[PDB]
Amino acid sequence: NPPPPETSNPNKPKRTQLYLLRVVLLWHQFAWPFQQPVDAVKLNLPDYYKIIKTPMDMGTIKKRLENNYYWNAQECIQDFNTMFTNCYIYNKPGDDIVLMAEALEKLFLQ
Ligand SMILES: COC[C@H](C)Nc1ccc(NS(=O)(=O)N(C)C)c(Nc2ccc3nn[nH]c3c2)n1
Repeated sequence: NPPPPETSNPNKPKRTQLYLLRVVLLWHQFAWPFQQPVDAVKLNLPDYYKIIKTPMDMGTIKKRLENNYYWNAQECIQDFNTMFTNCYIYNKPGDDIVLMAEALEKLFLQ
C-alpha cells in the first residue's frame, strides 16, 4: 500500500465553516469501508493503486479537520469528492461498495 495521505504539514497555510467536522462528519452504518485508506493488499486488489492515483478516505479527512490541516471548506469538500469519485471509478454502477458511497454522498449533500 502507498503511504497514506498527509494530515500534518507545518509549512502549509491553515485555518474557520470548517462546520464540515461538526455536522458534515457520516462517521452511519455504511461508513466502515471509508474510515481508513483502502487496504489493496488485504482486499487482494493489486490494481487499486494503479487505477486510483488520488486515494482519500474519511479517516484522513477526520485527522485533517482535527489537525487544522485545511485553509478553506472548498479543500475538505474536494477531498470528500475525491473519496466518492475514486469509489465510482474503481468499481461498476450498483456494486455494494458503490451503494455505500452514494448513501454517504446523499447524507453529504445535506
Ligand atoms: C461492500 O463490501 C465490499 C468491500 C469491497 N469490502 C471492503 C472491505 C474492507 C474495506 N476497507 S479497507 O480497504 O480499509 N480494509 C481492508 C482495511 C473496504 N473498503 C473499501 C473502500 C473503498 C473502496 N473502493 N473500492 N473498493 C473499496 C473498498 N471494503
